[PDB]
Amino acid sequence: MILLEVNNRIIEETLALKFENAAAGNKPEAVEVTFADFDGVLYHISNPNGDKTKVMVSISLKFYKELQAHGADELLKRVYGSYLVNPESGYNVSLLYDLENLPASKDSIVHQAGMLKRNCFASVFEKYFQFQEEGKEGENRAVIHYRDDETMYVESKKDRVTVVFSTVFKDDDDVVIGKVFMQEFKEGRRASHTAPQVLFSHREPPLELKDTDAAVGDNIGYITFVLFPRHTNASARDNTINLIHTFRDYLHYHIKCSKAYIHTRMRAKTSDFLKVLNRARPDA
Amino acid sequence: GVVVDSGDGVTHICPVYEGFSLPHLTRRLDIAGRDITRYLIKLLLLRGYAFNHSADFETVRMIKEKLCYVGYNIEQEQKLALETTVLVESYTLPDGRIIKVGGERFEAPEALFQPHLINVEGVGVAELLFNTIQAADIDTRSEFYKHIVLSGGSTMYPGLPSRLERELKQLYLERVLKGDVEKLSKFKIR
Amino acid sequence: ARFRKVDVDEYDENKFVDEDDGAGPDEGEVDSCLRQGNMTAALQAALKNPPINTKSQAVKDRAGSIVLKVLISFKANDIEKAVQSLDKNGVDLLMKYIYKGFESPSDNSSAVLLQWHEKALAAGGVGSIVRVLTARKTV
Amino acid sequence: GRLPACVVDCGTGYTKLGYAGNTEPQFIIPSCIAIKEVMKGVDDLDFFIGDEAIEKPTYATKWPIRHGIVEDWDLMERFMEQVIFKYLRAEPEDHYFLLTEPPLNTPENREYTAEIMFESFNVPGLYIAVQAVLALAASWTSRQVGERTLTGTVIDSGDGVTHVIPVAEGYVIGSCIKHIPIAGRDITYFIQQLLRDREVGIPPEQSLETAKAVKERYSYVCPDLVKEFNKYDTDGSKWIKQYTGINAISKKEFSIDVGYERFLGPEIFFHPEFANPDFTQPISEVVDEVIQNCPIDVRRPLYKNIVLSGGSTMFRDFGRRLQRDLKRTVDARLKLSEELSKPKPIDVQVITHHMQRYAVWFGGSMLASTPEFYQVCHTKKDYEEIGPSICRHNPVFGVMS
Amino acid sequence: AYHSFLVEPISCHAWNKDRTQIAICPNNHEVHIYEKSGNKWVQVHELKEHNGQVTGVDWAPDSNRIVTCGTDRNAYVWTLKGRTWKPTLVILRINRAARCVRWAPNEKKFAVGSGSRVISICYFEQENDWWVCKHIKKPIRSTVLSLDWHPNSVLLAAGSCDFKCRIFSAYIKEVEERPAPTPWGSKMPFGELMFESSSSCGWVHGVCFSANGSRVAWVSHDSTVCLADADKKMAVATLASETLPLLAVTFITESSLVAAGHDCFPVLFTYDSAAGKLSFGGRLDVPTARERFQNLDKKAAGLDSLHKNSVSQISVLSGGKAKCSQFCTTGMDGGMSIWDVRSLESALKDLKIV
Amino acid sequence: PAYHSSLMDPDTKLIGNMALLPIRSQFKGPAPRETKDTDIVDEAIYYFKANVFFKNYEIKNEADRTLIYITLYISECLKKLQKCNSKSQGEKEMYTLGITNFPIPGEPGFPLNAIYAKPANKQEDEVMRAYLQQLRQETGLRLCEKVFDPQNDKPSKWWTCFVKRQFMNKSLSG
Amino acid sequence: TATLRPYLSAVRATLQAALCLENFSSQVVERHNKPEVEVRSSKELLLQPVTISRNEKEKVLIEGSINSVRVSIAVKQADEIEKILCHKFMRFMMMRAENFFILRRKPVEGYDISFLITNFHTEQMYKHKLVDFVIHFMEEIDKEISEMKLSVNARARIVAEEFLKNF
Repeated sequence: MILLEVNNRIIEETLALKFENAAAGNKPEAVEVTFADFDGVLYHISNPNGDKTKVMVSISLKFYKELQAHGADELLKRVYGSYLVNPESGYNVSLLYDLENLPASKDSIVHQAGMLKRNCFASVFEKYFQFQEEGKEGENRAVIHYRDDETMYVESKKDRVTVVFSTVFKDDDDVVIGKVFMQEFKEGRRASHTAPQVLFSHREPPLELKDTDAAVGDNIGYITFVLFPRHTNASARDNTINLIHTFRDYLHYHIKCSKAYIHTRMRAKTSDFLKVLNRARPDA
Repeated sequence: GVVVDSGDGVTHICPVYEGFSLPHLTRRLDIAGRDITRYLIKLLLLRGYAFNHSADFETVRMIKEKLCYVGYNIEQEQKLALETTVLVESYTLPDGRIIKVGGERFEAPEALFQPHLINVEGVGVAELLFNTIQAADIDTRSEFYKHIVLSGGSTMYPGLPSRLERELKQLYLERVLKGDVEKLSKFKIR
Repeated sequence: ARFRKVDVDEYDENKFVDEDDGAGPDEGEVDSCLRQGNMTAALQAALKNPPINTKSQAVKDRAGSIVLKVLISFKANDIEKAVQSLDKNGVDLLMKYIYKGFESPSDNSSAVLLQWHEKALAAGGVGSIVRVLTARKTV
Repeated sequence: GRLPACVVDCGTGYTKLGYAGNTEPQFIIPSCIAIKEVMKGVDDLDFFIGDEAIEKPTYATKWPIRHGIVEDWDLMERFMEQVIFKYLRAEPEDHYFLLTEPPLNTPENREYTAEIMFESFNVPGLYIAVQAVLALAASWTSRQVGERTLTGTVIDSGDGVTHVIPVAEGYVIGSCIKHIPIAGRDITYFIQQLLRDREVGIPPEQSLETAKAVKERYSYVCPDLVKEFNKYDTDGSKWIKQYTGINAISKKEFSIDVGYERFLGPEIFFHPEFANPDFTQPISEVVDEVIQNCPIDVRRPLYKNIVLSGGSTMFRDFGRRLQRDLKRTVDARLKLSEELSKPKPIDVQVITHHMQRYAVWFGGSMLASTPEFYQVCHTKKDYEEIGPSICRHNPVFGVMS
Repeated sequence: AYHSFLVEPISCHAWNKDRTQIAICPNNHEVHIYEKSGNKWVQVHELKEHNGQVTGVDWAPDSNRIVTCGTDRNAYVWTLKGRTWKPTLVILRINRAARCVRWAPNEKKFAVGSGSRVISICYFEQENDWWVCKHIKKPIRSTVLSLDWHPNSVLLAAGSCDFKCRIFSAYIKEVEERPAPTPWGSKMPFGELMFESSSSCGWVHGVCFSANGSRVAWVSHDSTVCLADADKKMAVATLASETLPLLAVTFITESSLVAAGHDCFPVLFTYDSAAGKLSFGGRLDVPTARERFQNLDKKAAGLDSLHKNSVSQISVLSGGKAKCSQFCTTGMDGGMSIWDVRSLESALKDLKIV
Repeated sequence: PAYHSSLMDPDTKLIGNMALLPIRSQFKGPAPRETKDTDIVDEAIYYFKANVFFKNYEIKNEADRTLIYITLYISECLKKLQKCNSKSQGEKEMYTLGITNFPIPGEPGFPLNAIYAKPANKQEDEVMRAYLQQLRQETGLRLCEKVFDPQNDKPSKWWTCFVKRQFMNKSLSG
Repeated sequence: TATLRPYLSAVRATLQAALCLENFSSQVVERHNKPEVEVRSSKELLLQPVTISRNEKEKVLIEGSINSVRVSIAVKQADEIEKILCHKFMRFMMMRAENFFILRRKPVEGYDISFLITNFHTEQMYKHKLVDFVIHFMEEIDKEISEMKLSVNARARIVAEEFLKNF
C-alpha cells in the first residue's frame, strides 16, 4: 500500500453488518464503538437512547468551526440529506441510520458514511476551487489548524489554487528523511509534466506568510502544492480532494515505512557480520 | 581478633581479645545471604525475568552462588555493565532455558554495604566493622585492624576482602585523620 | 557516602610510579636542509635529540611539528630511499612521530603520512609499531 | 486524552486489533502476510495481511509468529504497518499502544518490539502485557467473582496447543507451566475421522469444511459418554441433526447426518487417548499436576480461580466438566489422606464468562482504558533517555488501590 | 612434531624426569597428565584441587613431585601414592592470583611469582612437618610473570610487569648452605637484589639462566630479547625484533637461545661474546624413503606455522641448557610441539647455533 | 475413563482368571443361570460404544477380563454383520461365528496373553472353551436385535461405524 | 580512492601489534579478572593509545593493555542522511552487543562505534581473523551506508511519482 485509503473501514464494516442483519429480518444487536482516524479525529457509533434499531455515526474534529466557516454544514447536508441530524454532544457531525427504513442500495450509503472525515474537509477546497473558476481574486486565505501544531493554508489566485501545509517532524532525524522525499516531490514534474507543482521550505514559511504568526523552527517544514484548473474543475475535483487531504499523513507514513525498510537492511547486514565473526572460531 | 561472619540468616562482627569474645562491642547486621538472594530476584525482575519468590528461590540462590561477586569500585563496575558486555554470563535454568546475567552480579551483594538498597536501616558491614574497632580499646585497635578474619558462606564473594579493606581506608582517612597519613595505616583482611 | 568519594588508591604505597626526570632537534638546522632541497638530510636532523624526557607537552609538540614539517615537504617517490637511509633506531623513532602526526591531520597531511607508515613498516616490521605501543617515554 | 489507546494482540493464528474501551476488537485477522517472492524501490510495501493474504495468486503466504513468538522480525514489522495505517487508521505518534506476549517471551524480544514501535512508528508510549495475565483480568467481568485478583490458573486453548498457566500476584510462574497437544484442530480432525467412517456423499476436497462446521455448530461437552450414547440410540429424532453443504464441483447438494461426533469431539480434552496415541493425560489431571507443582501457599487460590481463554474453551459445559472432574481427583486424594491417618476441603472453581473467546484482547482493552495504564507505560522520552532495556519489565496493575 | 591436546589454551606445562609424561593445564582449574602408548597420547591422571585457573606447574625430576599454583592464590605440592597424586596445601601468604612457579634445581625449595608484587620462596621444615614461605618483596612493584633458577639453587631470575628482569638471592641457610661466590656477586643474603635491568619498557614475559649461570636472558613485550653477561660486568646485549613479542625463552647452548611467542613459531638467537652482541639467526618452523614419500605433494586457519595461536611456554626436553637436542613448545592453540635440533640443522643448511 | 463391570461377587466363580459370570441363555455351556434382569453380556453391549474408543484399560476385577473378551467379540460380530442383508441372515452368520474356534489364553493369536491366565489342565481348557463359546453365542444373537432397524437390511450405520475401531488396539481375529 | 587501501593497511598492522594479549588476573582486586583498558587501575598495564587517520574526519583509535584492546572508529559521513543512517546503524548494532560480543555498548566519546576485544576472544578465535574482521567491518559499514542512501532515494522517487501521477 503506497497511497493511503480515504474511507474508514471500521465505519463501513460496522454499518454493513448492521444493514445485512436488518435486511435479513434479525433482531438488532446493541452497538457501541469508539475509535479514531488520523489528525486527532474521534468517532462514535452508537444506539441513541438505547434504541437498537437506530445506528448513529458521529465525528469529532477539534477544528470543525474552521471548516464550518468555509461551507462544511452546507456540503454535508447536500451529501447526507436526511441522514444528517443534530450532532451528538461531544461531536460535530452525526449521521443516523434507521434500520427499519433503509434504502434499496444499502451499499451506497455505507460508502458515503465511510468518507465522513473526507466529506468534512471537502468544502474548504471546493470553495477555493470555485473562487478560481469564477475569477474572484483577493479573497482572504483559509486557515485550517488540522493538528494542534500544524496548519493548512488555502488561497485561490487567477490561474491556480495553492495549498500550503505547515508540518512538524517531532523526531529530528525524520526531518532529514523527510527532505529526501520532499526533493523528489520538488522534481516531480520530470515524470508527470501536468501534475501539481510542489515547493518546500524548511524552518520558514513562504514569504506571503512571513508577516503572520506562521510557525518557525528546526522541526517545521512547509510544503506548497500548486493546483491548476485541470485538477480543480468539476471533473477532477473529487479525486484531487481525495489526494490532497491525505498528503500530510501520506508523507509521514512513508517516512515511517522507510525506517522499517532500513531496519530490514540492518537485520541482514548484522546477521552477516555475526556469521563472519563466528567463522573466526576453530569451532565449538 | 574481630571475625566477620555472614551466613544465610544473619551477619555478626565479633571482636576477641587474647582469649575470648566480648558481647559489649559485638554487633549484628540485618542483612545476609537470603536477603541477597531476594534482592537478586528483584534485580532479575527489572531485567525481564520474573522468578517467583517461593517456587524459584533455590534457582536464584544457585545463580547467586555461581555468578555473584562484590564490586571494588561501584562507579567502575557500573561503567563496565553499562558500556560493555564483559560482565554478561549465560546461565541455564532447570527447564533448559538460558538467561543472560550481567550487572546484577555485583548489584545484589552491594546491599551488604548499602542496606538502604533493600530498605534496611544501618551503615553497611564495613562502616559497622569500623565503628566496632574505633570505639573499642585503644591498646588493641592496631592489633584488631591487622587481624580481621572472614567466616561463613556469604563471605566467599570474589572481591569481598578487597572491598572491605578499601572501605576502611576511606573511613579511617576521613574520621580519624584528614590529610594523607596512610602509609603507616596498616591492616590486612586475611 | 562522601567517604566513598575519595579515591584512596591514589595514595596506595604498592602502586607503580614511572621513572621521570628533567630540548628537541635543531629548528634552524632542519630549515637549512629544507631550504636547500636536502630532504634526507632534513629528516635525519629532525630525528636528532628527541624530547623523550621533558614533562611539558609544548616542547614535545614542538619537535613533532618540526618532524611533521619535514615529512609533509617530501615527494612521494623519494620516501622509500630516505627511510632506508635510517638505522633501526631511527625507523622506530620515525614510526613514533608518524603516529604522532596522525593526531593532527590537516588538508592531505594524513595522505602522505600513510605513505610514510607503509615505507616505515616495510623497514622496521610490526615490531616498530609494537614499540610505539609500550614506550613509557615518548614523543 | 481525547484519543483512546491502541490494543493489538498478535497470535500464532490470529491478530486481534482495536481501540481501548471497546468490548470487542474492531478487527480479527489471520496473522499472516502475503509477499512477492534484491528488493528495490517500494517492493517492501507490496504485501497484504489477514484474509486478503490467504488467497493471493502472485503472492506467497507467510506466518511470522510460530508458537506465539515472532520468528520473522522483517515480516512482523511490515505486518504492523498495515495494522496501524490500513485497519486502525491511527496516527501512531498520537496513541499509546498495548501489545501482548506469551509467558516465556524473552526480554530480548521485548527490546526488538520496542525498537519497532518507538523507532519505526514513533509511538508516545508502550506497554507489553502477558497474555495469561490479561485473561485473568478479563474474568473480573464474571458474575462469579467479587474481588479483583491476579492469582489464578489460566487455561488457554485456541487452535494449536492448550496451555495451563499458573499466575501469582500478576506474574506467571514460568517454571510450572504445562502444555497439552489437544486443541481446536485436533477436535476437527477427530470429527473428520468419525464422519469418514459413517457418512457418505462428502466430497473429500471438502472434508475439513464439513468437519469444522459440524464442530462449530453442533459440538458440546457431555457429562457421561455411555449415558449420552444411550440417549442418542433411544430418542434419535431429537439428538441426531442433519447438515447440508454444496459440492464446489457440480453445484449439487449433499446431506449428512450428525451424531456421536457432537459430544465425542470435545471429549478428547478429557480422554486424549481417543485421538492422540502419544498423550493420554486428561485436562483435569494436567491442571492438578500444575497446581500441585506450585508453592503450597498458593495452591487453594489457584484451585479457586481457574479461568478460561480462547475459542476452544467455548463448548457448552467445558468448564462444568473440568470443575467436576478436577473436584473428583482432588476429593479422591484427600480421601486417601484421612483414611491413612481432616484436611480442609479444597474449593475448586472454574470460571466461565461471556468474553472468553478474545479474553486477552478484552482484558487489554479494559486496562488500557484506565488512567493507571498511562502511569505504567514506558514513554518515548524514557525510551530515548534510558534505552530499550526499560521495555524488559512492564509492571502489573489494575488490582490494588 | 605437533599434537593437539585440545582447542583452548594449554596454560602451562611440565615434563617428568624421563620425559615420558607431560602435565598440562587445559585452560582449567585442573592439571591433566598424559603419557604415550605406542605413538598415541593417553590421559593417565586428573589433578583436581585448585578453585581457580592453574597458571604454573613444575615437576621435580628426582623426588618426582609436582607443584601447581593458581588464581585462587594457592599452591599445592603433589605426591604420588600408588596410582594417585595427592596434594598438600602450601600457604603463600598472598592476596592476589599466583602467576608462575619453579622448583629450584636442588628440589629443596620452589618460588612462586604473584600479583601481590612479590615472590614467595617455599620450603619444607621436617621439624613441624609443614611447608613455610619467605617473601622477596623489595623492590618489585608489579605482578611477577616469570621465574628461572640459577644452577646454584640460590640466585633466582624474575620478570615482572614493572618492565624489569631481576636477579635475587633466595638463599635459605636452613635447607642449603653458604653458596660459592659467583660473578653476580659475593654477598647473597636472602632477598638481596643482585641485578636489575635498565629499561622502563615492556612487560618481561620470560627469563632464563644459561647452563653455567653466568648469563641471563629475557624477552619483553617491546619485541626485544636481552642477555646480561656477568662476565662482562653485567653488560646487556639487546636485540630489537621486527615481529611480535616473545613470551618464552630458553638457552640451548651457552651462546644460543630459542624463543617463541605471538608470531606462533620458534626462533633462534645467538650471542657473540667477543662483540657482546645478540644476533637473529632463526625462524625454526619452516614448512629416507618414507620421508621422501610422505613429503610428496598432492593433486591440487591460514597460518604457515605448526602452532595456530601464540606460544606461551618452551622447555628443554633432552641435552639440557648446555647442549639441547630436543625442546618442547605449548601454546594458546592447545597444541604441544616437540622440536629436534639436529633435524632442524639438517633442514636448514644456513642454521647457526653458537 | 472406561467402564468397568459391577457384577463381580464374593461368590463368583473363576475359569482360569476369567470371571465365570452367569448369563440368561438357552445356549449350552458352564455359565451359571442368571436370575436378575441384566447380566455380563448386556453390560458389555451397553458399554461398548464408549469403551471401544479406549486404548488403555485397567483390570480391576476378574469380571473385567470377561467384560473385555465380550467387547472384543462384539467387534468380531460387527465385522461379519457389516456385510449382510437381513435380520434373518445376520442371525445365521452369528451362529456360525459363535461356533468357530477362536483362540484362547495361552495360544498365539490371542492378544492379552500377558493379562489372561492360560488353562492349567485339559479339563480347565475344555471348560473355558465352552464358556467362551456360550458367551459368543449369546452375545451374537443379542446383538442382532440391536444392529438391525425394523427396516430389514439395515445393519445400522450407527453400529457399523465401529467396524474399524479396536478396543485396546487389539483383535480376536488377531 | 586513492587513500583507502593505505588507510586500512596502516590500521591492520596496528591491530596486529595491539592484539597480543594474555590472561591477566587482577592485581587490584582479589579473585577478580577485568579488562585492564576499561578499568585502568594499574597504569603499567596500559599501552600508549595510537590513532590512525585517513583525513580530518575518518580515523581509528586503538588502546591496548595486557589483556584487552579497545578499538574506536570514526565513520565516513558525507552529508545529513549519511549522518543519520550511520547513527541509526551503529545504535542498532550496539543494542545487540550481547550477540555481537566484541562490541562495546557505547562508543568512546568522539567515535561512532567501539570494539572491546579481550584475551578471552583471542583465545577462542584466531586473532588474525579478528583483525581481518575489523578491517572487513570498516569496509562493509561504508558500503551498507551507501546502499541504504540509494535505497531511501530510490523509494522516495517512486513515492513522489505515485502521488503526483494520480492527479
